[PDB]
Amino acid sequence: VSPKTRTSNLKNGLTIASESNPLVQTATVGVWIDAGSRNENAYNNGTAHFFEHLAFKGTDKRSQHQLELDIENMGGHLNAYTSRESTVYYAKSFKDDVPKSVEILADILQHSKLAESAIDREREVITRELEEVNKQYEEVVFDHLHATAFMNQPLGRTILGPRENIQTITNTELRKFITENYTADRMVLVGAGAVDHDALVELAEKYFSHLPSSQSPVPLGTPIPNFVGSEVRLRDDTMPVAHIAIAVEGVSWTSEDYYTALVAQAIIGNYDRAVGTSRHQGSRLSNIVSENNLANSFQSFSTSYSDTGLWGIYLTSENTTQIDDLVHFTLKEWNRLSTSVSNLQVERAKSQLKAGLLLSLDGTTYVAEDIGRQLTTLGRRVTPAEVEAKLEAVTEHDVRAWAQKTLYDKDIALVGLGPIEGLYDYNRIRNDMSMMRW
Amino acid sequence: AFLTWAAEPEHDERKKLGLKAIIVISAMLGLSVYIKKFKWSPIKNRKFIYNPP
Repeated sequence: VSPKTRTSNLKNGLTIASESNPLVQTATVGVWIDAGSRNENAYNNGTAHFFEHLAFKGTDKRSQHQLELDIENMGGHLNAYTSRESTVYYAKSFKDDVPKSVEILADILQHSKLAESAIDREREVITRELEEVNKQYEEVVFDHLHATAFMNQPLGRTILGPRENIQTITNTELRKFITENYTADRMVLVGAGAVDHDALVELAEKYFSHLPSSQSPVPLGTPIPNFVGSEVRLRDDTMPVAHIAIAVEGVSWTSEDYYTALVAQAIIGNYDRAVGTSRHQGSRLSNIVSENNLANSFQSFSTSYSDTGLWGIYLTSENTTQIDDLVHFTLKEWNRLSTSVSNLQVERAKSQLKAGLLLSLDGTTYVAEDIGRQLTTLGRRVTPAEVEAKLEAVTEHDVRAWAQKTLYDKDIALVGLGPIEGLYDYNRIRNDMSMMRW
Repeated sequence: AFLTWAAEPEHDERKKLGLKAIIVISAMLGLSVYIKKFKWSPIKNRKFIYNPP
């Protein structure tokens, strides 16, 4: 039984949330923000990611060099990432270096210079990032997947933004973005590891008290996406491995079917030929794929956003003449979530998930990430007892009913990259979303 | 008229069955056009972006 997550607020509406672990000597403090690329329009798309670069380029007090030195002297590191719906800035340090790290984070968020000289310098760095993501195939596949599934909608945009915007982002629009979005009612100060809650609340009162509040404070994790069944093919015969993602519209964080979608995802599960145990996994798709050498790997996913999600699978394969079999067998396993699953698969997946949801949190950064994610998506940290009860509530009838309305005979978004000549056209893929025998 | 009947006594039945066939076949022709267009639309609508390597 893990220690209780303590939660306090300031007057501006900044949440402070902490989970102490007296067995570790490091601490992760940081700021989770309920804001990301999805808050940009088409003209300033790329701003949030641009800011993340400039946040480390110097503040009104410390210059770029002083900032570098200050963190080096702390002993730990700082890290940041911007996603579609969430931005994070955190600092891992020693137990007693926590007040320094809170002070540095408060500085780079509130008091960053955003000097025209630095904007102009990063404008080239970010331009080079556009031509080097090209190598991270999983990311290429998932960014095309969002672009097509949410065609011409904010969730469909990339985080980097178009080349055109990178050349035209000004310090004005950067400042406007962080003034509109980085407000106290959208922010959570999180501490995990060797942190005292009462100490962290004091540090928040010292550094984050002059944060603007938004005019209309909605609750944390408050959002209309119209999924497009569609396909992107990026054939490249010179690549040896095909990367394929298939997804349907999934569930939001606060859906009533959130746990049902996780259980369904665990029934298919993951596979990787490089792991020794993977040939012995219980999943039917795992057995088909391993016995027939259809794939190097597959990874089921159920990605959630505030108002939508994507549920699907990501496959990698060198077997270029049997891509058709791989896709066929995968979608016939999805069909069985509608037609065939019983208490056998459901109770096995529940067993595996009851542990999996706890196992994931195995270090201070994972704990901080869990507190921050849950506070910015649900407005509260959900206790493991509540999670165990929501999983236990999932029956085989729930899984069948969910799959029948979410998967069965539904449109998919499909992305293929690499030697995908053997991937059939959209209709033949989408025809495997149902079974004529049922 | 009588001799015409003697040569082709199936005449009346044949033309009524032909009316039924014409109607059914025409409806099936119309539906087959809808279905062909429906199934072909992903191919007809396909778009390309080429970036020369």
